[PDB]
Amino acid sequence: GLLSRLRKREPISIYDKIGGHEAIEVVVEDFYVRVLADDQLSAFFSGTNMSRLKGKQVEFFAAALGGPEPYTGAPMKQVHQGRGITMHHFSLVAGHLADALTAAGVPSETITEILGVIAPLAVDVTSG
Ligand code: HEM
Ligand SMILES: [C-]#N
Ligand SMILES: [K+]
Repeated sequence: GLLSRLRKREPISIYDKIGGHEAIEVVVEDFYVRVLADDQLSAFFSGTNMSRLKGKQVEFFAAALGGPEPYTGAPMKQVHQGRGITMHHFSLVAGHLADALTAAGVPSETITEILGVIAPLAVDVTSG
């Protein structure tokens, strides 16, 4: 946990400083409300079991931000390859992430830091 990490003088992860697991869960849920309501992205998830996806994304996002969560899903590149996702789509998604983190009360600078962790992933997500 955060305490035990501080006991070992490690630095505080983004995970810990946005509020940890409960925070990830709040964010991911608002995230998907947003995406699924955007007709520019909606259809990417037409054939998707969202309940499953959401459990997966909570683990992946939590781990990406330094949390102790296991990721039990598939590799990003295998998942996203073939799905015709462009940098345009990726950016729209990142915008919904940023809005969800704003809605939850996370400081702008920290949101920018989080995008700095996620953006690189575009290499694996996008078709290009
Ligand atoms: C870099 C940001 C993103 C991350 C971290 C991410 C992460 C994930 C994860 C963890 C899964 C579940 C993998 C599994 O089932 O084992 C997933 C699947 C999926 N992602 Fe992403 N994703 C990102 C961006 C996007 C974008 C931009 C789109 C489309 C606009 C997208 C569309 C999808 C779809 C349709 C699936 C699941 C297909 C299905 O099984 O129904 N993702 N992604
Ligand atoms: C990908 N959600
Ligand atoms: K695929």
